[PDB]
Amino acid sequence: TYSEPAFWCSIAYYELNQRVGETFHASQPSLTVDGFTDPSNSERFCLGLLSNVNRNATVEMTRRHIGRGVRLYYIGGEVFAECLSDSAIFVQSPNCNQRYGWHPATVCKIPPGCNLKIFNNQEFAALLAQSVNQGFEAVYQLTRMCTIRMSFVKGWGAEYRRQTVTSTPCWIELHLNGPLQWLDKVLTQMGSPS
Amino acid sequence: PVTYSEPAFWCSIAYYELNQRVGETFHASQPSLTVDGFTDPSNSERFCLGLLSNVNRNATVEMTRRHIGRGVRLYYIGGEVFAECLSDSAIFVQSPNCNQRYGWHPATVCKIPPGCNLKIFNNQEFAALLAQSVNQGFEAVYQLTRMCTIRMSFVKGWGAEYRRQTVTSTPCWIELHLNGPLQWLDKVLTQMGSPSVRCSEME
Amino acid sequence: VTYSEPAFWCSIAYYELNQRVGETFHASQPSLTVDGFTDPSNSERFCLGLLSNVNRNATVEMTRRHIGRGVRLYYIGGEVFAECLSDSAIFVQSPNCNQRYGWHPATVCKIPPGCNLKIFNNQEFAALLAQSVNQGFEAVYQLTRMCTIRMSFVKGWGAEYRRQTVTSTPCWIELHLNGPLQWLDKVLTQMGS
Amino acid sequence: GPPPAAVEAARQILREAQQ
Amino acid sequence: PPPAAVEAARQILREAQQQQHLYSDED
Amino acid sequence: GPPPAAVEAARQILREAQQQ
Repeated sequence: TYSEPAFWCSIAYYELNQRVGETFHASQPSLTVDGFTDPSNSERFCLGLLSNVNRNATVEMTRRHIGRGVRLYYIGGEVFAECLSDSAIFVQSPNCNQRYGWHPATVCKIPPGCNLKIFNNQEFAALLAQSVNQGFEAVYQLTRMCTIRMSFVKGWGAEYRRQTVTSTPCWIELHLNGPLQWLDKVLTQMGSPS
Repeated sequence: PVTYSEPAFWCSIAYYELNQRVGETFHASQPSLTVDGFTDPSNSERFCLGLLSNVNRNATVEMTRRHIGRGVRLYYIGGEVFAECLSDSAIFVQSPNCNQRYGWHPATVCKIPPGCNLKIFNNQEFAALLAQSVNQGFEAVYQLTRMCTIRMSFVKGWGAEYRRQTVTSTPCWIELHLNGPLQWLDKVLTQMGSPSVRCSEME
Repeated sequence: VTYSEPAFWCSIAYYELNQRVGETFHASQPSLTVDGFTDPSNSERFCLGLLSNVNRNATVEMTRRHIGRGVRLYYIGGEVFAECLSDSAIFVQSPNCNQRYGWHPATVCKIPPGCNLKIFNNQEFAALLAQSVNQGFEAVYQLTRMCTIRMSFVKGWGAEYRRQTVTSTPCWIELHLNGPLQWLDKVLTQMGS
Repeated sequence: GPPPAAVEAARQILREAQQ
Repeated sequence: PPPAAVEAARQILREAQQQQHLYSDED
Repeated sequence: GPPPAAVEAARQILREAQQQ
């Protein structure tokens, strides 16, 4: 039995290697993740109110520059990220990377005022159907397509001194619930380890 | 007098990889639930561990997570809690209530092989131990908090002759809190006074 | 951007040493107690005794046994109070309280058993917020620190104690005051920079 | 000896668990 | 200062004063 | 494999996505 996800995504915020704050769940098509402080807007994930007694000076400076942050929106089977901050954001989306023929770990800069299509549901569904013919492991690995990680201000990977997302001072992890439920409908039918 | 109300959720479940909490706590309202290795985010009767992220996760944990599969069915009927191993791999349960029932060492870890089931909790036995513990003093009742938690590892055993000697060495484990028993404990513990020796503000 | 009134006047997160333990509690009624006991289902009680943390050390285990009746926190007429119901003291670091009496912002104030303290006054925050507008983005931005209050049970910390920071105390909580946070957002979003 | 109120609270719980 | 920020703070001051004088406040 | 139900489930999802 299945029911349509009430929330199209969940978002967790981290500073370096530490989770900070509660998970945010989005139920309207557009949301903003910003650096401000309203605790009670279901369409704003306000990171500026979140505490971390262990945070260092680099994180404090980065948090000052989040500002208007990122708008994330889900329209017509596609997910978009728009950089509203006056500092860039950096996105690692394997679905986006595959579409452009980039390495799966690619981290793409989105400068202020720019946007990027970070997910396309039809491309995922086509990959899921192809993966069924390739076996359990191929389908199981698609869980990674349903997670997108994004850092504010600071890049990571390739040329950067920071090589992992957990080295960035402020980052978020988005789970796309519709793709996860689609994946469940297939994975549960692929057959048991014996 | 303090007000009490019936728990909306009979248990909560937290997932861990090694010593790290992974994901949000799950709260169960209906009598039966499954904790599995799949990926539906939206079924109130399925805690799906396969969608939970851990950017730090190592190869052993990834390999072990693929074997959870159908996982464990946990269900609460007639004052008793049961765990049924639906996974093709065993699950390993540390239930202090079982350990008390069968006269086992309190840290005993009991295997549930695939297809099998164990009564992991009996409310009456807990209530009997709670009443006996009153006569033993504050500390004996306070320690019963541990009886209201059950830890279970998927795939990998720990304790005794296993290589892993503590639950935080297992790659994929859950911690269940039984809310009914916790509320019963609260009603008694709040009447037990304080520890005998006071606690300094400076040490 | 539109606003709606916060459903919960505060949220409370528990910590042992430098680690979060358990889920965040959200207060839906004007008064609540944070205590060392085990009811999971009372919306006016955050019961810390049921929260797990495998391998916590002996000092945390001992402190947890002395939380007892804990602290009563209540919000009325624009003011927040803390009452020490525990048989051990509680230690509170509230920059709003510290400023009102003229203490350094990081002051930790002991509340002995049976005593209380006004840990927050909304009007003094609103006055400070309006004044900070004239001083620039940074002055307003720093006021997020005023909207959080930290409290330890049993064990003191700070200049008067061997324990230097709150993260060396075995059992502590962090309160976020949601009304003040929303007020701050209404101003800070208009400050620029 | 033990606190009678705690004994009585535990007694009522044992009754509830039987029912 | 930015006038929208002064105006927001002005209304907040008013709301804070109302909180100290609820009709039910006897003291 | 793959099992017939897995192929069928993926087929329906691909149709749902294309309509979306």
